[PDB]
Amino acid sequence: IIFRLLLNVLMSIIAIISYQWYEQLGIHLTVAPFSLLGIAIAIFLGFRNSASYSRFVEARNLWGTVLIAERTLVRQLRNILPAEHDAHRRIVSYLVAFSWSLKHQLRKTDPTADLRRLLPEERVTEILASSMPTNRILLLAGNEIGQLREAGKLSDITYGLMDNKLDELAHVLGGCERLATTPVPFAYTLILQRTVYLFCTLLPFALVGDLHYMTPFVSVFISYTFLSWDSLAEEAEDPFGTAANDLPLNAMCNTIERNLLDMTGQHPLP
Amino acid sequence: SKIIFRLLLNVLMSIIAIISYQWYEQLGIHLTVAPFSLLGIAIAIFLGFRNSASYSRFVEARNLWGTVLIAERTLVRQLRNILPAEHDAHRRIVSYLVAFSWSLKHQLRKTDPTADLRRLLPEERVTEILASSMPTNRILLLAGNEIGQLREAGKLSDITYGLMDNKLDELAHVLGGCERLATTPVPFAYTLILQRTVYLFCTLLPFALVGDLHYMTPFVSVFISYTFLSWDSLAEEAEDPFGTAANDLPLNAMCNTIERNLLDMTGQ
Amino acid sequence: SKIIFRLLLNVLMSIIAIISYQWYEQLGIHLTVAPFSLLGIAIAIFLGFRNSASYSRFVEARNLWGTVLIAERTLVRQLRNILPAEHDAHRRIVSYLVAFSWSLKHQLRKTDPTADLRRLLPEERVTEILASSMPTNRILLLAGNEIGQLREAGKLSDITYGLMDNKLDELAHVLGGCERLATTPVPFAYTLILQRTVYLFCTLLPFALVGDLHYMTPFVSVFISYTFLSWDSLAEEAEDPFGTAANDLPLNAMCNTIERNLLDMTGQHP
Amino acid sequence: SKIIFRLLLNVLMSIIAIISYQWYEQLGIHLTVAPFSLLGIAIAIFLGFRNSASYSRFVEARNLWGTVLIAERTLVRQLRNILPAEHDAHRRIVSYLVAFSWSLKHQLRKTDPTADLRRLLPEERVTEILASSMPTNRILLLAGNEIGQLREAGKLSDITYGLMDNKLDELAHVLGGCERLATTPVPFAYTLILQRTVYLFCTLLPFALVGDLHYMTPFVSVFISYTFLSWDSLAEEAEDPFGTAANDLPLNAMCNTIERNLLDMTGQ
Amino acid sequence: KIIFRLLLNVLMSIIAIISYQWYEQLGIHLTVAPFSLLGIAIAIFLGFRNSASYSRFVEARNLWGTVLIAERTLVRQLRNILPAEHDAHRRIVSYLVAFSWSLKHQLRKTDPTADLRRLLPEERVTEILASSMPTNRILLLAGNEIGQLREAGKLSDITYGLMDNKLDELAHVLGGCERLATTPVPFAYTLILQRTVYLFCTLLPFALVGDLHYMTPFVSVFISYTFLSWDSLAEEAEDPFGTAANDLPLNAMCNTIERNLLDMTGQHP
Ligand SMILES: [Cl-]
Ligand SMILES: [Cl-]
Ligand SMILES: [Cl-]
Ligand SMILES: [Cl-]
Ligand SMILES: [Cl-]
Ligand SMILES: [Cl-]
Ligand SMILES: [Zn+2]
Ligand SMILES: [Zn+2]
Ligand SMILES: [Zn+2]
Ligand SMILES: [Zn+2]
Ligand SMILES: [Zn+2]
Ligand SMILES: [Zn+2]
Ligand SMILES: [Zn+2]
Ligand SMILES: [Zn+2]
Ligand SMILES: [Zn+2]
Ligand SMILES: [Zn+2]
Ligand SMILES: [Zn+2]
Ligand SMILES: [Zn+2]
Ligand SMILES: [Zn+2]
Ligand SMILES: [Zn+2]
Ligand SMILES: [Zn+2]
Ligand SMILES: [Zn+2]
Repeated sequence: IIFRLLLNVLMSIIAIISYQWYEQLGIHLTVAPFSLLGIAIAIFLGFRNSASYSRFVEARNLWGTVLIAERTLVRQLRNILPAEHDAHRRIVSYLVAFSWSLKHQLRKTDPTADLRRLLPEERVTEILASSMPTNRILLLAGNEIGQLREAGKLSDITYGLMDNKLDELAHVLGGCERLATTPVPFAYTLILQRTVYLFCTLLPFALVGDLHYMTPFVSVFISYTFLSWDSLAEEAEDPFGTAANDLPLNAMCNTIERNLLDMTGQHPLP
Repeated sequence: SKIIFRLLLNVLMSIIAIISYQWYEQLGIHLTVAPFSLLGIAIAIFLGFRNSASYSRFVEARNLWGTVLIAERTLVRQLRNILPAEHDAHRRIVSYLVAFSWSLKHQLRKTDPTADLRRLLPEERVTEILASSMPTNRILLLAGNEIGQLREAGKLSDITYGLMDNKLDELAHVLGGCERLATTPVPFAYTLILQRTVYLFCTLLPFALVGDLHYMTPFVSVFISYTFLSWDSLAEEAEDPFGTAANDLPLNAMCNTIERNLLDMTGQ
Repeated sequence: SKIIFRLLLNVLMSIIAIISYQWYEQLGIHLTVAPFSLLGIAIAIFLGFRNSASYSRFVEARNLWGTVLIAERTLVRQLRNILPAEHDAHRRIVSYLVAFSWSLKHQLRKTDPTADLRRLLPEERVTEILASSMPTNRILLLAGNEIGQLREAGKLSDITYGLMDNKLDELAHVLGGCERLATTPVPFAYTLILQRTVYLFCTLLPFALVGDLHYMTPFVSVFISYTFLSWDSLAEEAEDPFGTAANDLPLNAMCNTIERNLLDMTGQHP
Repeated sequence: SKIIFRLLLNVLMSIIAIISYQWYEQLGIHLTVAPFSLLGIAIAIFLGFRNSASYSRFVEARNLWGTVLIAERTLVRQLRNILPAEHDAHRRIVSYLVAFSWSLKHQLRKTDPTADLRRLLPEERVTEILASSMPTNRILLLAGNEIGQLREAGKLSDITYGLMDNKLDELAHVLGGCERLATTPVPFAYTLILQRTVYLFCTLLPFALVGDLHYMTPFVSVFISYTFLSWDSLAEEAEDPFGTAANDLPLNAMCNTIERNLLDMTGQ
Repeated sequence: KIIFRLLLNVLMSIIAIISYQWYEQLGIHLTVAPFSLLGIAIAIFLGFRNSASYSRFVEARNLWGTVLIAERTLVRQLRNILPAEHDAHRRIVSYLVAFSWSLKHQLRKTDPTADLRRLLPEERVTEILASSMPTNRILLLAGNEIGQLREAGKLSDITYGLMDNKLDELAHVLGGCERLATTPVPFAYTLILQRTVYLFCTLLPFALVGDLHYMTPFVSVFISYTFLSWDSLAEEAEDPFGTAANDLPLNAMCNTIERNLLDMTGQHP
């Protein structure tokens, strides 16, 4: 980031001394039209940055749903079938594996470490077999439910109550998948990314005729404004991906595991 | 790149502007940058709001197609958990659900669904479906039959029937949504007026920029016009989300992803 | 397009501006561009927000009308799947559902339903409907008794009676949605302040632009007029979306579509 | 219209500016338009956003009332379809539903409900309802009694008791909605700060404009002041949409339509 | 708070008035035109960023709305479905009310053991406190009262679910506030805009001084107030659960919820 700040000082220091030689040549740059170009570029940046934040908000929200759906899915099992702790333990395995599996999915990293830690090596094979493991896990979770229904422990009515929670989970898998694959640029945020770049360097060549030796000091401030806002938006265009923060996605998979363990009394120590 | 016509009609409107600056004061015409800043800022505000509407629309498209994937996934899944016996009923419903996705992509693209419909369904059904003045919506009706019969046959209760019915509702809203998108363009008025005044402005600009820049006019009267046109194209770039080229939604891609996800779920 | 009345009343105002510029420094009226530059930008900002708030009402109007097709489509579908036999009820229900679309088009346009209502229904009904304070609400109450009877008859169970009820809810939300949009104008004075102010700014702008551009004034003032004036009517056409203008919602097309859809092959299904 | 009380202050501020312009160098006060351009623009951006946030509150108000009408009609229609016999329950319920609408109107407007409540309810109820510090919550609670009775009568199944329960939910959210809107004002800073800045900016402006415009200052300076002052009172009017102003919500109108609607549905 | 900032700006104006004498004899110009540009840009960005903070504050205030609505109707469902079972009434209302109070605490990073022991037996208070999310646990315990009523045939699976859903709704509120709290907006939306509005505000006098001479301090302090007000109006609404006076009144909100849930269950506050 700081690289484009200092190509500017160079461009200013150039524009100061090279301001001499088009004295005789008749090619001038006022500030009046660059101020127009700038006020424009800043409107578009403000609108664009706005869409990026909205993209980030949807990711935060989607993940919060994982926590809620999983918490209330486990709560329904305890409230409805308070005895079936072998089932409780199994379903809580699948939910926790889904969180971890999804975080690994959006990050394009390996899930095998977290999966074997959580599920039997038949299942870990069936899940790593599938092209859609996160979906696969939800399918397996759904079996432990539908089985308690064959077994008669769940009625169609109380089966339905829990199924709606696997729905909430399924909309999240799709929800994040769509956020991740979709480039909100369509590589067209590479247009704005560069138009800001051009304007930001042509700026001293228009500012120098007003500010003399001040040109670098003011031409970098305007640049650090315009470049921050752009890169701060390009960041939130990809909120799971490589250009993102992992502390929340990891603290989130950790909280849900902690919450699900505490909810089935595997914590505290006996 | 119908854009790169007025990008270089500009350089030619910058040179008509340079060599005919001389005559200006004698004709009594002056072009100052001050009102073109006013105009351009008012255009740029309007362009900004208008792009926003267009992006919201593209998003809404990407979203609806996203829901086909969710609703059909969970619908297969519900069928597995609730009737794990009935793989006859599984492969039937899965083929309608796959057919729906493909029949919708065609309809939105105005292409012929008969190929895929026959790959996926018995000729009886392909006939039934294509008879309809609304075949995608019909495919849904046929999928709901397999569900309904299963209920008639006692295998689904009213409750579990309801659980799967709501998945056909989600799909039924995806159809209405795409139909509405493919037929309600952002009023031709919004797109015609803006596209007009952005053009008129971008070509009167070098006449007003010349007093301040002398020969520097093209290298800047273009850089300004690219910014105001790139932004008006990018809005027309996303007003056809169901097209078959460039930035338009990869409906063919998505349709496969659906078919693969859905066979993966049923061991095929 | 009474816009072109004033697009030219402005040319006659640019003209008054030019044949009074050479009594200027005599009458002592210094008049510059930079405060009208402020006035323009302030108006554009408020025109930008106002026009966006209009498109939203239009968008919402369009969406509600979409919901009619969806709710009515799957309402038919549920009858064809749950009571596939009862085609005498199928037709009774479809008849009402299409009365709804036409009736609501009339309600929102303030035209006489009686034509359409008779084309579609028995006359004992056409009277009872036209008898009612809210007719569209009454059509909806008749569609309910159709469902309600089938439930009493025992053909529909409580569950599957409920499944269809929700769809009449979906439609009662579309009713109130369009009343709210129609009977609620954009709060008053929003139009008077924002429409008074843009005319006035359009006809004073040449008086202060003439000093800078000289003759170019009618060209540049009419340009700025077409920009600020088309945008103010564009926002006004959208305020009323159930209107009869060409930019309004095509409600007769939409009701036809609904009708062709619910009678795909004369209400006949696979 | 204390805007016109404010607008004339500006025109006397303008004559003041004109007469006291000459002694400017004699005092050393240079005032250009350019920094007021920056400032005034910034005010417009903030006003734009601020005003926008208000129209939201107003719209949300409107929609909550919109749902009262929807929720109460379908609650009535569900009774006329599930229990077309039991008219004793229809009267008791429609009376309770229409009481709710009126109890809420009076609640939001801070007015005595006892007129409309007595007019629609028995006296053992009206005393116990006004007894409550939450009378509209109480009406809803009594409205659920009738439903729950019918279910314990066996005239409603749990399933059809369910279907109607969900409209009481719908109405219970409308309560909370309006209650939240009325108590929660937009942070008492958005309307306070911006009214200061607009007011003060309007006053100083002719002192920056007069150097340029001279005797013209009153005209240009009172125009610019009108634009800003008007766009600022719009957002003030919407701050409380449940008031009595001509530009607030017609709640008396709204509540009669609800009472005619539910009465025409019951043949009364 | 920002009243020192205004003052420091005056000093910077006064510094700039005295220091204008050495200007071109030190090699500098400063036009107003470039700062109108940068200044407008900052206003646009502040305009959007402010808009995002109002949204968080609206949603915080909104989620707390749903706490009341959900609990009021979970109570109404009990009364109307099981009017007899008034022991279930009191016990459920005690967890629902304790849920509110613990959520207030959770958000505020303060200790609920007081409010908890007021409301619930100690077997519960210890059980609740052992949890890494006591509000979750409280929901679990209010879930059993509903659940055991279903095992005793007093609630069918249908009417159980009716009330279960309100429990689900509350769980959404909980996850929602937890999400509004643990996620601040990208912290860059502060260091960027706070630096930039500050830096712009203390150099504006240096550039206005040519145009306005002595007039520089007033105009410069007006423009600085307008930018600095609109800046911090977004900082307040960034922790809407905090204890600042503009933050949400969670204690009043929490009482209205108790008052509401008692007024429904015969007992009088
Ligand atoms: Cl366990
Ligand atoms: Cl357990
Ligand atoms: Cl199969
Ligand atoms: Cl009656
Ligand atoms: Cl609720
Ligand atoms: Cl009746
Ligand atoms: Zn949920
Ligand atoms: Zn357990
Ligand atoms: Zn733990
Ligand atoms: Zn779903
Ligand atoms: Zn199978
Ligand atoms: Zn295309
Ligand atoms: Zn639907
Ligand atoms: Zn039929
Ligand atoms: Zn409803
Ligand atoms: Zn001239
Ligand atoms: Zn002339
Ligand atoms: Zn009746
Ligand atoms: Zn009687
Ligand atoms: Zn009284
Ligand atoms: Zn609720
Ligand atoms: Zn009780």
